[PDB]
Amino acid sequence: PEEHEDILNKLLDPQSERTEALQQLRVNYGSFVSEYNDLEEKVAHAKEENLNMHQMLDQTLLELNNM
Amino acid sequence: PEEHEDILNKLLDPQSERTEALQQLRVNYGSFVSEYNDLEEKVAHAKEENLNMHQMLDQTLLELNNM
Amino acid sequence: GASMDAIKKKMQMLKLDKENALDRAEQAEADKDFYFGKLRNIELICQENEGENDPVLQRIVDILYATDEGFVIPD
Amino acid sequence: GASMDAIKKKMQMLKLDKENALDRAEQAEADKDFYFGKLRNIELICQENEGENDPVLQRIVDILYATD
Amino acid sequence: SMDAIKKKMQMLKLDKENALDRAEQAEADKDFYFGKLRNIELICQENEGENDPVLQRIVDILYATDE
Amino acid sequence: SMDAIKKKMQMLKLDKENALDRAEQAEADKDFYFGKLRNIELICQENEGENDPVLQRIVDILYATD
Ligand SMILES: [Cl-]
Ligand SMILES: [Cl-]
Repeated sequence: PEEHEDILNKLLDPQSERTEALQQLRVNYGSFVSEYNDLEEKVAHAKEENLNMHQMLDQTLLELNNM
Repeated sequence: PEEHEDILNKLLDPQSERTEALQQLRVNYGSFVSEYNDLEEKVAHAKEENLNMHQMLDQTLLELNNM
Repeated sequence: GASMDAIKKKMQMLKLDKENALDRAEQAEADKDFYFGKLRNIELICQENEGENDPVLQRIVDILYATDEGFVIPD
Repeated sequence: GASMDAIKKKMQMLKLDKENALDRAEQAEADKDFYFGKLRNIELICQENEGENDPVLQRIVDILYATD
Repeated sequence: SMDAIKKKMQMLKLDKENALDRAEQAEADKDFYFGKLRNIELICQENEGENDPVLQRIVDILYATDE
Repeated sequence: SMDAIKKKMQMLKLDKENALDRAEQAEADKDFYFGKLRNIELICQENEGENDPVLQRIVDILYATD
């Protein structure tokens, strides 16, 4: 937040530092998509775990009724 | 994505376009934070459901021990 | 799972616990009946002989009619 | 949800069945012991008096040792 | 003493009658409560899919065997 | 006969015993179910702030008479 805006302000007006600053934006965006990626797959895993547990309980109830 | 890299290319050398491009990045940073926050809530919700199911089962097994 | 198997195991155990208790109940009720049959025959013999005032028969009568609190109508 | 609830309900019914059976067994054993204690005491009385060769007690002794 | 015997027989009859009265009243209260528990159970079964943690607690109470 | 009076006295004592056993068991069963209603009431009271219409139906069952 404080890291970002300050760099956006440096680039408002003109410069070898601007290449260094834009690279800092490039890497941050990188670390943004990758953090979002880790989150999307946490969701997919939680969904998987949930589904399997329901399946296991439903299946156990069927088995219990056949016993 | 492909659009963000082109804006970082564009901003590398110099007024109307450079300010318009930073406002894109100011919107996109907050927009990335907003989207992450929304997804984190989807994770938490799903983990809360998983935990509720495990806790139900854990407690059932404990009660079963005493029967 | 192990957790689902533990449920099935305990359900089997609980059904077995019930069956074992019913076995105990049925056997004890049969012995009870066998014993009660003897006590009724003995009561009838004592009743026939009440006029004799035999102290040994009257003691048997008191045993017959005792409860967990002891003899009814003491001495 | 439904499956977990049904499993819990089943376990409860099995537990209640077990406990009703145990109650029945305990009561049957108590009744049996109540009658058995009487016969054992009557047996002791007959054994006190075994020498006097009483025909009434002999009838009682024959009942004690009779078999189904 | 014959008087003492008459008195005792009357007391034993009254004691039995009081206890039968207690039993009948407790049985009626028990049926009334059991009826409420069954109605509560019906309500819980309707909301099974909602995965409500409060109703899950109530269901655990309904099917508890610990006295 | 005294034998008949003793036989009757025994029967009265055993019937008294049976009746008391029955009352004790009935009271135990009643307390079991009542204990559940009370636990459910406490759960409802804890969650009163939620304004849950489902919980309200349950509360209406708890406090119903006859
Ligand atoms: Cl008495
Ligand atoms: Cl479930």
